[PDB]
Amino acid sequence: TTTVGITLKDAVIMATERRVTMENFIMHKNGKKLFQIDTYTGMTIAGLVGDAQVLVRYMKAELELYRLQRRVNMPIEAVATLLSNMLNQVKYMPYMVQLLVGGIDTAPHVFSIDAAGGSVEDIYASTGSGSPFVYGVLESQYSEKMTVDEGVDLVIRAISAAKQRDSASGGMIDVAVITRKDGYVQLPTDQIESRIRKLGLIL
Amino acid sequence: TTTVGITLKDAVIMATERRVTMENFIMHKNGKKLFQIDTYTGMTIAGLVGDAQVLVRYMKAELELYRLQRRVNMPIEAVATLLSNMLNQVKYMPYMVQLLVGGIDTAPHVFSIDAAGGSVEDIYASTGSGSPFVYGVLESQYSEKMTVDEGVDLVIRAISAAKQRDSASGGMIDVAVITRKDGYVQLPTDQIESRIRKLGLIL
Amino acid sequence: AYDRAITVFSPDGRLFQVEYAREAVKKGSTALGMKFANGVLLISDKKVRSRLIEQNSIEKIQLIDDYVAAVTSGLVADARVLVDFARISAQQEKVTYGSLVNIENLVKRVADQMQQYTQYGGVRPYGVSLIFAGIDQIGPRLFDCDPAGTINEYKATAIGSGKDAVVSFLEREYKENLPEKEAVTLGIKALKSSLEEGEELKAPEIASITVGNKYRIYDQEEVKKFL
Amino acid sequence: AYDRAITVFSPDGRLFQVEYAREAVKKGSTALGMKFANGVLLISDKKVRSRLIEQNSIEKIQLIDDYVAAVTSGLVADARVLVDFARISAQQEKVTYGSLVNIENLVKRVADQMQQYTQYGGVRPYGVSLIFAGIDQIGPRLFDCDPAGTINEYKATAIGSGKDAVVSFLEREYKENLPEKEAVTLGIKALKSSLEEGEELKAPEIASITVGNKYRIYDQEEVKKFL
Amino acid sequence: AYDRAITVFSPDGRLFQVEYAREAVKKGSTALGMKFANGVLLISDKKVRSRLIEQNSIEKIQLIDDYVAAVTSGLVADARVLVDFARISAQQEKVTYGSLVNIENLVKRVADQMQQYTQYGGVRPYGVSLIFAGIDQIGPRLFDCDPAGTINEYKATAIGSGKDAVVSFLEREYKENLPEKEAVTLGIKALKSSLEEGEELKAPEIASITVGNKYRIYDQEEVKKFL
Amino acid sequence: AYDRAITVFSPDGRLFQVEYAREAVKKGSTALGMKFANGVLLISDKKVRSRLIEQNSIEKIQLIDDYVAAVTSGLVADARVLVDFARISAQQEKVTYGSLVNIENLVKRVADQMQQYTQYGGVRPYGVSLIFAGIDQIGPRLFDCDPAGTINEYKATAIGSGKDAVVSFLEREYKENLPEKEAVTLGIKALKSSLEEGEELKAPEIASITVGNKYRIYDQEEVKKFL
Amino acid sequence: AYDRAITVFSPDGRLFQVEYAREAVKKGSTALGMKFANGVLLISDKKVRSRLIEQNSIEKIQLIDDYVAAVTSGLVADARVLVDFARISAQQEKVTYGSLVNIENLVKRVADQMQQYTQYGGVRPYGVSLIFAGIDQIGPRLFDCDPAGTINEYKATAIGSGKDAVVSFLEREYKENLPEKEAVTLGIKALKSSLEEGEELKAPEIASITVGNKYRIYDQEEVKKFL
Amino acid sequence: AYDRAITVFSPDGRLFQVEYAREAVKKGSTALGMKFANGVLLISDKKVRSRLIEQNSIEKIQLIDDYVAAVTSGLVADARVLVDFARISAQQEKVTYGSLVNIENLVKRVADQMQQYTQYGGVRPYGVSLIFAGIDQIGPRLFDCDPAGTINEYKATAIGSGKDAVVSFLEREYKENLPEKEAVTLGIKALKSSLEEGEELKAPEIASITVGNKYRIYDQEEVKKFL
Amino acid sequence: AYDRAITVFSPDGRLFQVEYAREAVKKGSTALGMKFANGVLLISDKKVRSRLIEQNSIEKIQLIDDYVAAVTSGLVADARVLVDFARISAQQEKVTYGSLVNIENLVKRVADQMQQYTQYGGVRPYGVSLIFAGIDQIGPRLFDCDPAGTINEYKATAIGSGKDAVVSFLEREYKENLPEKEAVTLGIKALKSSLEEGEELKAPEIASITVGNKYRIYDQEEVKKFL
Repeated sequence: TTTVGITLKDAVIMATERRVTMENFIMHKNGKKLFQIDTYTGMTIAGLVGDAQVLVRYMKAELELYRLQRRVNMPIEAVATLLSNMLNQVKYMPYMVQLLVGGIDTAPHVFSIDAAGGSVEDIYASTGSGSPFVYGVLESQYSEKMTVDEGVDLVIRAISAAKQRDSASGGMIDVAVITRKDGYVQLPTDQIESRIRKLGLIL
Repeated sequence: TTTVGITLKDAVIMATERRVTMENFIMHKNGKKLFQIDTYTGMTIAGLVGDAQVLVRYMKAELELYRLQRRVNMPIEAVATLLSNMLNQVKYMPYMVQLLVGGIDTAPHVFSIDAAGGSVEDIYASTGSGSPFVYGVLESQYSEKMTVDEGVDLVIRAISAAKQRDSASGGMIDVAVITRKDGYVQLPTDQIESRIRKLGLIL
Repeated sequence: AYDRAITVFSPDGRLFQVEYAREAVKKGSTALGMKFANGVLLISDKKVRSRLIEQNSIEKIQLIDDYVAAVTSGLVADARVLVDFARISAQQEKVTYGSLVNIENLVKRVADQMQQYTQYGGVRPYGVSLIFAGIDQIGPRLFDCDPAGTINEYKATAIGSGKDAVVSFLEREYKENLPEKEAVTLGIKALKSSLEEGEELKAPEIASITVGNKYRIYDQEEVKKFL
Repeated sequence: AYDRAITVFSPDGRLFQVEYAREAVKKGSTALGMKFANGVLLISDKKVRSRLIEQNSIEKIQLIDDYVAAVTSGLVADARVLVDFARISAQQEKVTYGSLVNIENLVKRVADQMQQYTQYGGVRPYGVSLIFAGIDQIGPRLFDCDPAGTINEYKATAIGSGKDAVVSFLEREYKENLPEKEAVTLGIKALKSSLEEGEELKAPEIASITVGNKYRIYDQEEVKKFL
Repeated sequence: AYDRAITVFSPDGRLFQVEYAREAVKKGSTALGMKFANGVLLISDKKVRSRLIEQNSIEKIQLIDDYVAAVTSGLVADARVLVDFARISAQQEKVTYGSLVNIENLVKRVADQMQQYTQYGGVRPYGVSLIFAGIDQIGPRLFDCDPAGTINEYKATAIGSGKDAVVSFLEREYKENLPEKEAVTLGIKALKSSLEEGEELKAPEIASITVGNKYRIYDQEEVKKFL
Repeated sequence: AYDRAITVFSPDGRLFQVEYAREAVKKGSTALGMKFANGVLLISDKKVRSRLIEQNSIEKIQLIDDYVAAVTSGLVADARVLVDFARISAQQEKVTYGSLVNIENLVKRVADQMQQYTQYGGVRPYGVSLIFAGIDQIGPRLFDCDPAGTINEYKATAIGSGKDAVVSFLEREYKENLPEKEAVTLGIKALKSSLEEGEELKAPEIASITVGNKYRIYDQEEVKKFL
Repeated sequence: AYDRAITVFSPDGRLFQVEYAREAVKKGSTALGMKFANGVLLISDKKVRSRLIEQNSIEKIQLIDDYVAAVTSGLVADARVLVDFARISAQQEKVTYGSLVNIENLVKRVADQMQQYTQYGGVRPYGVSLIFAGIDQIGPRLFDCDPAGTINEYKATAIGSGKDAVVSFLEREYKENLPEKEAVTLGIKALKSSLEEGEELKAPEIASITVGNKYRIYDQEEVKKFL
Repeated sequence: AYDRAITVFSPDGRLFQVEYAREAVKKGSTALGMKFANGVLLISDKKVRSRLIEQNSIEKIQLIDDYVAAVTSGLVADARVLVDFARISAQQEKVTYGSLVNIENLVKRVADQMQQYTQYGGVRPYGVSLIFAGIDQIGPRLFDCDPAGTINEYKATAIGSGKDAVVSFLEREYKENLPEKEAVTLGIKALKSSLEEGEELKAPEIASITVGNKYRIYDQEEVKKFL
Repeated sequence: AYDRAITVFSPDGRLFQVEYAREAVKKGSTALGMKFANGVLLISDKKVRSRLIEQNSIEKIQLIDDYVAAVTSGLVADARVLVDFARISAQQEKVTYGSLVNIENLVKRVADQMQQYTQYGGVRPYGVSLIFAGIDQIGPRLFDCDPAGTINEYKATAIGSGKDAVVSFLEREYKENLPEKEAVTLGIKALKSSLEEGEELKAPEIASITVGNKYRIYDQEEVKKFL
């Protein structure tokens, strides 16, 4: 269940993988892990299936409500704070989840929220069984300057090395990009493969 | 999660560090640990992320309410007492937190409140995984007389040695200073680095 | 001497209170909508007021969801209130099923709510009437929810002091599947013919949706066209 | 001075309120049904209205379950509401027993519900009357639930402004076990003879069921036959 | 000006409301029953109605249990309702003690229920009167529960517009321990003499039970005998 | 215009409703009791009725416990009800303390109950009056509980349309410690002198208890003696 | 037209209902008490009644606790009731603090209770007035609690149809610290002078307490002394 | 016909009930207070009464806390009650914050309480008016809480049948920062000039507080000075 | 005869009660506000009163938050109350989202609250009208919440006995984006022209905010300028 979310200049990328495990067993080689939760916001579930999904819905619904009646997206921080609160209000009967809230309001943000409700903003954040790897690559390949496309590559180079050690992550590599201009925009499968083949990976 | 709060003549300093851990893992090398909870009051979270933050908010909100309708800040003691009570009212379903309430009302105060709700005022107080060190430096370097600036240095010299043994603390070193005259005032990053470089530390 | 409580039937077997609220609705400015070739539309009269009023907050038309929206007519207080329930109910519906599948149970939730208030003492029904319209797994949708909880799906209908006159028209002029722009004007005419001699139909708001597309509110200039 | 609260008996020992709602029902358009050789049927008058109204949502006949269905007569608001309870109750019944065994306790649930509202202040009874019909472990079924919770199983009965005249007929013309089509017309005649001189019985909806088969709604053309 | 609420005593100290319901019961068709040599019986008048009504659902006599049964008189709505409570209460009684030991606490449960509704505002008492009869650890049983919760054990009694005239008779003709068939007719006579000149006592339903035996409903032909 | 609610004081400071119920009690047939040498007794008038009524269920005297018993006077409905509470309360008292120690708190429980209903709207007090009598750790006991919750311990008192006349007597003839049989007749005389000219005191029921002994109901022949 | 509900102020700003209950109290027989040299006393008039009434249960004076006691005046029903609360409250107070420390919060509990009932609809205040007296950590105590919850500590006061006349006296004759026996008679005189010409002050009950001693009720012979 | 419920506005938009209670307050004896140089004071008229009344319990002035105190005017019942809430609220405030920081939220708690009772049916507002005064983190404090929950901070104000006349004075004579003794008399004069010709201002109670000091009640002799 | 309950519609379909409270608001002193170039302002008339009243507690303008503030008009009691809810609601909003994002849902919370009270019996609506203004993620904000829960966002509006006349002005003189000081006076003029001949607009309070800045209250001297 490897996912990540990096910031940049007027942009935010969020890429996951899509495998659902159960020990030395693989139920689905293709599930969903990256969703658009609002016009300029995304989210990456990671951990317990059920909980995660229920959250996404509990979310997508609430962001939309606000947006529909207030005519303005909700600040990326208030979104993480909302999620924060929800998770802590029942920290003793938690959600075996771990999500990432990324998007752009006035600036490109990225939040990592835990089963406790503690949400902390950072430059990049990798949630998932194979994140220690993504955190390995990134601590030796990420740079604030990077181009909108250099980013989409970096993210991939990570989840692609992660998929090389984390028995729990696999499948395709869904990626998306939030630009103040184009808003949330998921990349086409083919386009992702293009990136792959060039680097030198297989799957 | 190393933090501290020292008193002085008509002034109070509160300095933290900003690292969020998870064992031999470091999620964020830069989070928030020092917040202004009122015109002449500050607070240092330390321990469990979620809980801590929720508290800060539960707080900032309440101090503000009072202030807005009563037109006068709330006594630094009443602030610690309030927190005290809130923490004990559910001491069996506690907050994996440990906070410090520092500020100036009529005099410079500093309170250490635990998961039980017991708040005790002291000269200085170091909350956090690297506080035993801060308590080491201070028990051989703090003096009631000290200047407004000698303080800002002492605090740093501590969290800077703490960062040398406590695998859990790191990052920058956020510092602030409450003066009856200038009220809560956080120092600029650059200014902090100035202090560092002169002493002889790195990071 | 019966028209005093929401729970007392008259000797004829009428609930005068409930009726009286269908009367409060009749004091609200006209508004209709009709489905056509892939989608529906909504038109609402609005007798322009104080230029000190931010036009954003005087639109009898509201976007409940991206694919659904409604319009009210009656007590303004009850207006807003109900609107929210719709928006809110929408969500719950949307979250327990993954998507607002049938626009119907959105209108059910609202109808059931409004109905209740017309059966218990200590309460008073909503003096509002709502017309819902949008796109669901089925397609173009149009319902009209009255104060008593009564809901009916139309191809074209209206609410407000006009209704009768506006339906009198459509009920003898409306012809389904019209290409948006054509259906737009027909309703414009229908709406027009509900005013009183001398009155000049000012700029009325209009919005539409079409199979596979989100709603859209005609801006005052794209509207100033059918004038 | 008694006919004001649902809980006050008159000096004769009458509950004028409850009656007044049996009066609201009498303002609804006629509708009957009768069982025959393996199954039952239902007929409902409907004075065709605005062609702007999606016919799907104006059928006094409703499919509670595949093997059971009902028809109402009275306040439209209360109409929908009750209908649901039926549908809903149906299910619960269906899930605790694995199948809607006796169509009876479906009608019980509804009767008990409607009854309550005629004994407590702060509430008002439903101004509706429901005729249930279908197939259960026993066979053809027909019940008629009035506002006060009163239920009776028939072989043929009706509700609405007609009822009396429609039962006056059947009560001296109906002969059991007729082959669907025959029973269909008899009721058609019965229904006819309830109108007022000059009126022309327009196209009324009709549905049936027969031991081992699901219901079926005669389409407007298969109906246009018995005209 | 007192006869308006179930909770207001008059200057004489009367509860006119409660009375008025004993009045609603007086509008229901007569019905009596009496114990005899090992068992009791019940007789109920029924002025035959629409042949479209399934006779199964028009029997003022009901089998609460195999060894106990009752009959009502008054508001039909409240009739059914109470009946159930009896049936229901029966069970609970039957399950906490392993068997319906004393038919009495079955009648208690019902009396206590009916009583309540004659002491709180916001409610209205049942306009029904129930006569229970059956066999328990003790033997033949006969009780008559009125709207106010009042219960009394008889050897013979009745309810309905007749009651008085039917009791006037028994109260000067009834002689205990009669052999079923004999007691049956005596009551038939008694019942007869309650009608009004001209009226012809049609076919009334009758049921009985006898120490060690379950009840039994005389079929319309075994009844057509005592005519 | 005050005598309408149980919670409104008159300008004199009276609670006419509560009084009116002390009026309902006054419509019940007389009944007294008095303690004597080791024990107390109770006498109740009963104007013999229908021989169709099982005498077991028409005794104004009831055995709450083996060592205690009471008698009522007023609304028959409320009569039964209260009686039970006594019996019931008796038990709880008996189980939390191992035995019905003071017959007093049995009467308290009942008084407190009856009292309540004379202070809250939405309710109506009991139109009953109870006379308790028995043996406790202390000895012979006699209390009389009125509709308003008022309790007083006597040596001799009565309730019913007679009371006054029966107390008028005892209040100038009663002499304590009489040997059962003697006290029995004295009361019989007292009771007699409360009737109206012409009336013949029929057979009244009587029961007694004596330090160390359970109660006992004089049978109609042992009673036919003091006639 | 205001004096109808416990919650409606008059145009002058009066609560006529609450007053009316201070009126019910004024219908109860006089009773005063006064502290003196180490302790207080209480005197209550009692117009001797039926010798059939066990004197134990007709003492307007009650021992709440060994060191405290009170007296009432008004509706007898409400009388008993309040008395208990005092007794009851006493205990709770006694158990949470190990001893009835301040007799005050005993009177508070009672005042607060009585007060409530004079602010909510659906209820009616107590038509009683209580005079408390005893010994606490402080010493002699005397309070008088009225229907509205009003409490005041005295050195001497009274309640009942007399009050005024009895206070008129004390208010110009009472002199503190009198030696029990002397204070006793003074009150006796005061009490006397409240009757009406012709009336002969019969035997009134009296009780006292003195720093370090439990209460004591003067027996009818030790009382027959001050006659 | 509007002045009957606490929840009904008049056609002018008035709440006559709430007003009427501001009228009950106007029936209470005058009382003012004013802050000065470091601290505030309070003065209350008291028309000396029965010498049988322990002066300790007739002081319209009460010490809520050592540093805060208040005075009431209106229904004595509601008087005590509110007083407690103040005292009680004081504490909670004092315990959640370690000290009664702002005397304001003490008055808020009381205002909010009193306000409520002026918006729900089934209740009636307090016929009391309270003047709070004391020392907090800020300094001298003076607030006046009316029946409707209205609170305002003064430098000098009053309540009671006088108020107007007492404020009429201060509103044209009061000059801040006066040295206690001087402010004391000014108010004494102000107070004086509110009586009616002939009346002689008897001994009124007075209390004060001054930055860093606890309150203090001038004893009847230190008061007899400004006479 | 309809204008008596908050829950009864008139024959026209009006809720006279709710209206009557919009009438209570009309008795409060005028107050307007308008946004301009980056920010909004608020002006409130105040007919200077007793110099004994601490000016701090007589400002119809209140700082809900640093970036938001409001003004009321109507019943002073309900005034304070609502104000708090705003302040309070503010916080909750501020804590669940980390900051008061949209000033709108602050006004929603308040509108929804106020609305409720105009639909249930047993309650009465707030006789207040609030004008909110401040800065949020969007920018300058101005809403006006009436007694019935109705909210509308303006560029300029007012409440109070003036409103109409003040809006009459702005509605034909107001021109957006004015530089604070200019918008300040325009409103001053507008406000002026609402008084009655002879009256001299005294010193009215004024406050403003501007994108990126906290509010600020013009002090009586910076205000004395636009006089």
